[PDB]
Order: sequence, then structure tokens, then C-alpha cells
Amino acid sequence: MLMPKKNRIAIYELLFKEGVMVAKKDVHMPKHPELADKNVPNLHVMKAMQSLKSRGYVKEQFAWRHFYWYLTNEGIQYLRDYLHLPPEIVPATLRRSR
Amino acid sequence: MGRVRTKTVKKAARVIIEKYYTRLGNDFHTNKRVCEEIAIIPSKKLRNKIAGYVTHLMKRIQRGP
Amino acid sequence: VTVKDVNQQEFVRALAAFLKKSGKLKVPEWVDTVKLAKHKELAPYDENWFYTRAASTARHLYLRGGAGVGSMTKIYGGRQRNGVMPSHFSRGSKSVARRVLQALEGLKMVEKDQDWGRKLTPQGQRDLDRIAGQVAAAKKK
Amino acid sequence: HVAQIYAIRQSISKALVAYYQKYVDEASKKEIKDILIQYDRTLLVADPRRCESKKFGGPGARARYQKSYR
Amino acid sequence: QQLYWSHPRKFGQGSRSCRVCSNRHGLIRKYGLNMCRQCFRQYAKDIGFIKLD
Amino acid sequence: MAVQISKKRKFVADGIFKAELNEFLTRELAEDGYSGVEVRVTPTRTEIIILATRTQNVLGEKGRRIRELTAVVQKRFGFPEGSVELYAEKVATRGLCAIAQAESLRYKLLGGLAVRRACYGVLRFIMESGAKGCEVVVSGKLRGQRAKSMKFVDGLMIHSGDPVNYYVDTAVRHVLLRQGVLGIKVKIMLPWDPSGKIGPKKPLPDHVSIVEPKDEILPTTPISEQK
Amino acid sequence: TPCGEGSKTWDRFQMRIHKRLIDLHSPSEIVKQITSISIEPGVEVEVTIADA
RNA sequence: GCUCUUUCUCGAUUCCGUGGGUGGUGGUGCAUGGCCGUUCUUAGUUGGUGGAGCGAUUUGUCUGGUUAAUUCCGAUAACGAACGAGACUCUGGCAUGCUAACUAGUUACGCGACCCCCGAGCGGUCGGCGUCCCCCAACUUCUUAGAGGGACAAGUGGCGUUCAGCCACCCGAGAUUGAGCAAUAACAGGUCUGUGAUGCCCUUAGAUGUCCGGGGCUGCACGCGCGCUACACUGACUGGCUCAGCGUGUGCCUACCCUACGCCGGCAGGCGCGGGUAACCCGUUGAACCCCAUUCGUGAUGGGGAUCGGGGAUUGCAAUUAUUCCCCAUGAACGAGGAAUUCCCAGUAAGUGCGGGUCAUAAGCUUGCGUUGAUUAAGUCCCUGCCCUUUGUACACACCGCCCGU
Ligand SMILES: [Zn+2]
Repeated sequence: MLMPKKNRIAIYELLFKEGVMVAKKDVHMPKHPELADKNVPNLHVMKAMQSLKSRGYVKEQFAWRHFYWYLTNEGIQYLRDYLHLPPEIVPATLRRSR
Repeated sequence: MGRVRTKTVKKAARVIIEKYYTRLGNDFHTNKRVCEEIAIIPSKKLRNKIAGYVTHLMKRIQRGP
Repeated sequence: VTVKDVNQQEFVRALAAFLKKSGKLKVPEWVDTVKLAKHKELAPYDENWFYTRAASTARHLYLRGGAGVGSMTKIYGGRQRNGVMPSHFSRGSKSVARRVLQALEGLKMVEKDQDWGRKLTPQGQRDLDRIAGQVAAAKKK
Repeated sequence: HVAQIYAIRQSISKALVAYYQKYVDEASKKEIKDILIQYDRTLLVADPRRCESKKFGGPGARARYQKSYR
Repeated sequence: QQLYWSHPRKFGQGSRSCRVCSNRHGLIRKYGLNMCRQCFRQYAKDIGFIKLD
Repeated sequence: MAVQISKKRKFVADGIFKAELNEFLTRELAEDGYSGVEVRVTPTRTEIIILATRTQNVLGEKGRRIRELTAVVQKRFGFPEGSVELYAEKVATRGLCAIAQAESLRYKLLGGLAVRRACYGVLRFIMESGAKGCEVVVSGKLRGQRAKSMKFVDGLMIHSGDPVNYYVDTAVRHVLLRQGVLGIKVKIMLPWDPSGKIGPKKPLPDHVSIVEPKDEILPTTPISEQK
Repeated sequence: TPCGEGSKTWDRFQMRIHKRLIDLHSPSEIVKQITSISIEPGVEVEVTIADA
């Protein structure tokens, strides 16, 4: 439900591991997609993320009982300092033609 | 046993006999093959309904223009 | 002659004479009180029906072999009149059907062939065609 | 059961109709065919009529469930 | 916590819902579609279904 | 998918994924000239083509919007990393895809001009593009506080039978005006008799063509000549 | 009718499917050549080696 | 560990008032979108230029014959065009012709074998196989589905202004299978209870949000509308007998599929188990009424199978207000149904059975399939209604109209 801090950082790493993070709307499945090994019950991605979206650092979408949350480019600087990771500009963008 | 062939068939057939009147004859089977060669008829059915009017129309023209 | 040239409805009666003449296959302790299916409302009027039932299922093995309990229960079926609701199909009894097949085993009539389907022994066929030589010899349509 | 009978009474006939052509004279067809056709057409010609589809509304093809009037 | 989800729903009409509108009435389940009636009608074209007959 | 699912389910699951993808895609490419996508199982690969005209969004700075949207699919539809990549294409003729017109009509309605000046412009463009016909229907609270309808027509407009399966293109989009929701229906008759950009079953059932005879051009009096 | 009202009117959707099966008797790399250039339409190709 | 009570931690992601309500099967389908139904299953509908009327409007859209059809030929102050019809798609027919088939037929054969004197036959050849084969057999009639092909008032004769066409007949699928598709203008026709499609209002912590528990949506003096069962002897009980076609069926964002075969159990069921992601095993789908025998004997009889008691199993977190299914047993209402009224004209009515759908438990319902197979029509506006034209009107939310006097 609420108040993990050692178990809220878990999603943040995925959110910057790739500039997107898909989800679902069902709240009862602890089988969270994309390596949920840190005991995330599919919440905290539709509880804390509505905070992240409402600030302007990530962007939201809905498609058939789903969410397609996008990390904005200018949210990288915000989510580089709270994560206090090295100064880097590569969430998922090699910035070359693939 | 037969229907009114609508303005599609009547107009299509009248041009054929007006453009290839010499290559046509009395018998339907002869006319069916001729029509396909000289016209791009989209449907098999209507080709046999256009060829139907053409042979009926030739029976008309031999009996007073 | 062969089974495929004689009247079947009287043929099963003919073999119902033979298993009365052998009279040693078995007769189950429950022949009095069973129903022969789950849909009937009254047990057969003839009490000696085991000679009849075993005449049929053994006979059907001669024409569509490889049949187990199911292919013998499927043939034994009819309307299952639930009364107010519409009727249906309901298969015949299971246990009553197999006890025939086991009883034929003791008489060595039928056997479990390859594919685990009851078939008929080459001595078993001799009995079925032999009685055919009698009904055929005494009846011309 | 009846369907099979109306098949065998045709197949057997069309067997002999087809047989007599391939190894016997064509007249042997006509002395038989005409006696066959002048008795029953179906023994030479198959029954084309076959069951047609069912429409929603009506247990059959063209019956209907009744209509309720206030 | 313990009473938030106490319902053993590996069956019943609460288990299956339309995979589009989160609703639970009038469902297609023929081929795993799980969709309701309407969301199938609105999408029959693109799946490959034809109003042909 | 671990026992090689039956053919019926697997083919209908092809459509659903091709259905999920499209409804999601139009929610992002709405401000762009999205038209509709196609996916094929290329040898040991997978490629999804975004048929669009306002491509400058999808091209991405050195290919980043492609990088942004490929990932959001792999994380969702279970695709393994290393075989799914999206390629973009340009629909060189855009005056004949109904979706492009429909959104551009939703585009111009929300932009803040009257419906009557906006629709005829789309109605003109779909004629300056060239089509055997076209039709736009705008329904809702166009004026006042009551629902009316409005209909634009020209050109041939078939309405029944098989040909509508491949000539006529229709599309619906809900516009969110300040007073509620309104709808747009756009229909376009496609002309190509030869193989155009989007090949139809080109001929038309009512069109019966005739060609030049080229006979009796000579009396053909008796002449003999040995080739 | 979606959920509200109407004379009892029913769609009858369809969805057809077909199949063709072939055997080839040669080294199997030659087949992979011919079948590589043909994936262009929406057609399924599953090629076995065990007579399944 | 809701609280009372307090002991443990994530520790500044919690916690309190102001601001914004995300949320909602809450109200308004008389604010809407979209989707359907209906007007209307008939044949109807517009505009460009032209003529008429000052004008609303009109002509084109018709005097006539003709057809399922404003479908034609015609007639013509109108000409040239678009929609609907038709044209198109699917489906059924039949093609002894075509490319093909161990996941189909093969089946005709070789009789390569195996078996019963199993019979005319001393016996072989014959008839049969419940069978057994590898492809180094023969193919494709049936099985499947691709291209084909085929029918078009064509051949002939009548009737017709002798144009459109109709009637009859050898030929044969004689133009004729059934549908899908569907215009103009609308309805304050249904749906905000399908939707992250949505305006406004209601409400948001003592929640109209959600989750959980037990109940209720099914309760009985009543009247209603779709339906299964019969009232019986052409029938019911019992035995034998033999035939079908659409589909359907297992790990999916998710919890369980179809079922042979051997044993236990009367049965309902159970236990090992061996196939199937399927022309492969279910399933050569060896279904029913119907076909042949016994019993019942006009009698509420065994027809009828309601109600009630006792028992025996199944799916499930939970069967009690009985989930289903089995067994014994009670054996009622009903003697072919008033006034009314619906559905139908060919493999249709009508009978019987089987799939799909809902479905953990499952159909008296509905969506489809096949089997058995008529009588009565080839017509008319008499009733309820529809399309076009001529006339009438004090009607225009349009006869469900308007309107008169004590
Ligand atoms: Zn839905």
C-alpha cells in the first residue's frame, strides 16, 4: 500500500532503465511485469506515479485497461538527482540510428 | 422466364452491336466469347446477360431496321 | 453362409438359445433388480435377458470390433424422458455391460485385442458363423 | 435410413446405365434408359432438393416465434 | 490488509471481465477473447471478422 | 505461449495484438497524420510500420521516438529484446485516407473556427486531392442547445453492396468541444482503375467498357503477295 | 443491438481459415531459400523435419 | 493491534486545515457521441442548366403497355447526371474434365498374407472378413478445396402497339436456394447499467469510491406475455435393429479443456491410466422419432409426470429458502380446450434428436445442424396495412385532428 522507501526505489530504476514503463490497471496482481523481484504488488506504480505524472516529469496514457507511462526528457534531470546516479543522459537512448 | 435487363445491360449491348456488328451472329454461345474479347466485363453473370440482349437484338434488326 | 446374409433380429434370438444350452457363462447375482440403463423406468419383462444382452454385444463385436464399455453403452441408449423437460440421449449401464464381456472371457468367446479393444477369437468366430448356418438353412425371405 | 434407400435405388441404376456404355452398345443404354426414365425420373436424375438454412426467428427456416400484443 | 482481498476467485463471474472496458456482462469467450459483446462488435473488422452472411 | 497454442486461438490472437496496438497508437499519434499500421512476421524478426504523413514526430532525433515506442511494446506484449524494431514510412498521397482527414477535421474544429468554414475546407481538399466522391457528417450541438446534424456531399457515392468493402473508406472520431462531444464521419470513393497507391479490386460492377473496333479500315480488294 | 432495445436482430460474423501442406525431398537449405522471399503477405509458414 | 489499548517502524514517501476531486452501475438518453430499432422490406430520393408561376412550389419523376422494382420501351418543355433497386459478396445444387493428396478416400486391385466349412461348392474360383501391410501397387468416382466450366428469354410455338415483355414446351442447374449489403428525411424510439468517450448537477471520508460477512433480486389472495409436457392404442412399457451434419476441445493479463480403453459401483459416480493445440485418438461421430416382436385393452389405465418424505453421489470458500444428477415412493391438474389470435406456401409446415452460447455446477431459453416428410393455394383486395396518380378539407405537435349547444 504505502510507505516503502527501500521498496519504492525499485520501480524508479526500471523507469530510468528504459524511458517507458508499461503497466496494467488491476491492483490485485503481485505478478508485476518487468522483473518484479523486489515485492511490488502492482501498486506504487499507480499510487506514486500519479504524483510523478502530476509534476510534469513523466507522461501518462491509457489503452484497454493499461497505462503507457513515459519518462519525459526534462524529467531525466529530476530523476537523476533523487536517484543520485552519475551525471548521465542515457535512460535508453543510445542516440544513434538503430 | 426472363427479366427486364436494366439500363446497364441495354446501354452496354446497344454499343456492342453498334461497334462490332459484323463480328456478331445469331447464336448466344458464339456471342458470349466475342463479348469477353472486345469488352472488359467485370462479372461473369452480366456478360451472359449482355450477350443475351445482343442476340435478341440481332433477331430484331434482321426483321426491319 | 455368413452373418451378413441373415436376419439380425431373429439371429440374436437364435444365439439366445445357445447361451441357454451352454448355460455356464455366468448370471450375475443382481440380474433380478438392475435396470439395464439409467433412463428406463422398469426392468425387462423377460428375466432371462442375459442370454439376450450377451447375444447382442457379442454379435456387435462381429461387425464393429475394438469396442469396450463405451461403444457398448453408446448403442444402448434412447430417449431419457425427464418428463416436463424435453427428452435427451442417455447411455446405458456401465457395469452391466462389462460383466457380459468378462463372462465371454471365461467362455473364451471374445478377447482384448491390440489397441485394447474387445475382438473375437478365431474359435470365437466359429460359434457365430455356425449358428448362422442353421437359421439360414431354415429360412428364406 | 430412407436417404440411403433413395441412394441405392439410384446408384445401382446409374451403375448399369454407366456400365452398358463402356463395353456394350449405346442402344443397350437407350432400350434401358427410356424404360427407366418413362417409369421414374429420379432413378436417372439425382434429387437436387436439399435442406435450407435457418433464420433467427422461428425454430425452422421460415416459421416464426409468435408476436405479443398488449 | 488481510481483509482487502479475501475472495477465492479462481472461478465465478468475478474472475472474467472484458479486456477493454473492465466490464462483466455479455462476454465473448469462444477463442480467449474475453471481450464483452459490444467491444467485440466495435472491433470485429480489425480482428478479421466479416459481416458476410 | 509454451505449448504451441491451437491454430484458431493463435490466429485470433494475431488480430487482438493488431487490435490492441492500433487503439493505443491512435491515442499518441492523434495530433499526427496517423493512418493505420501493419505487422508481418519477417524471418526471425518483427517489423511494425507506422503509415503516417506527419512523420517528423515519429522519425525522432537520430531515431529516438522509434526507440521510445519500440520499447513500450516489448515491455507490454512479451516480445524478446533483439528482434522487434519499428520502421516508418511516408504515405505519399494523403488526400484519400479517411483517418487523416478525420483527425485533421478534429484538429481544425478544436483549433477554434466555425464548423462550416472548417468542413468545406476538408471538403475542398478531398476534392483538390481528386476522388469519385466524398462525404462529411458532423452531428451534435452544432448550434444552440439541441442536437442537429449536417451533411456534405459530392461525387459518386455508393452505399450498398460488396463494392463498399474496398472503395469506400469510413472513419469516426469524437471531438471534445466545450459543450460536450461531437462526432465526425468521413467517406471517400476511391477511383483507381489501374494499380494506384492503395490498390482496390479496381473495376466497378456497373462499369462496362468498350474498345476501338479497328475493322473495315480497308475494303480488302483481292491482292496476292508472297512474304 | 448494444444492450438497450430493438427488434431481435443478430449479426452473423464469420472468420475463415485455410491450409496447404507439401513435402520436399532434397537438402533442406534449398527450401529455406525459396521460403525466405515469400513472407511478404500475411501467411503462416511452419516447416517440420520429423514428419509431424 | 477496528477500537479500547498503546509498542513498534517505512522513518520525513507519512499526519492535520485551506485549494484542486482524481473516484463513482449516482440524476438527466428531454444536453450529447457512437451503436441499434422503427417509419419502410415497400420503391422510393435529390440537385446542375432549361420552361412555367411575382411567390410557396412545379416540370425532369409522365398519357400507355410492361415487369419483383421510377426496371424498361415508349410518350414528352425538357436535356444531361447521382442515390436506392439491380449490379456485387457468401451459400446450395452438377461438372466420370483439370494440379493434387498415410492427417482423406482409397478398396478397384494385387488376393502379398491371416480366419471361420462359414455355404452352392468333395475342394478351388466363389462370399466374407472383426483383420495386416511397406510403398519398390493403380489411381481420384465418392472425401477435401483451387482454377475452371455452366444459364443467357437461348431453341421452338402462341399472345403482345408486335418494342418492352408474358404464357407453354424438348433440352437441363429453365432464367426462381437462402441470406449479407442497403438510400432521402426523421423519431425529443433505447442505451450516460459497454466503454479512459463525455457536459452539467449529486457526492467524496459518518463516501453515492472501493473491499469483506450474511442475507435479498426467487417472497403469495391475484391478473398477465414467450414457452416444454401431455390429454393417449398411429399409444405407452420391454427387447432387437440400423443410419447424420454444423461445429467443439488443455497453460491465456490464469486455472482448467474434449475422452477413448481396463477394473470397482444398479445407476448417478470412482481409480490407474493412453491419446488431441486436432481431416491424426474422441469420431468410420454406429443420435433419436421411425423399422420388427411381447405386455397393456377405453378404464385418470401403465396416459400425465406436478407435489411431498426418506435416502446416494458431483462441481465449489458456502447448496439451508431443497445448484445439479441418481434411487425408492405419493400419483394430483388435464377427456383435444369459449371470446379471441399468431406462424407458414417446398425438403418449407410439422415431429424427433444433436452442437454453440451462456457454463467452476447448466439448460424447458436462444444461435445453428441434420434426419422423417404432407395436406392447401399459383389469387384477390373482403379485414389490418403499403406505393403512385385524380379529386375533397374548417386538419399542420397533421383524425390519437379539429369542433358544436343546454
Ligand atoms: Zn467491453
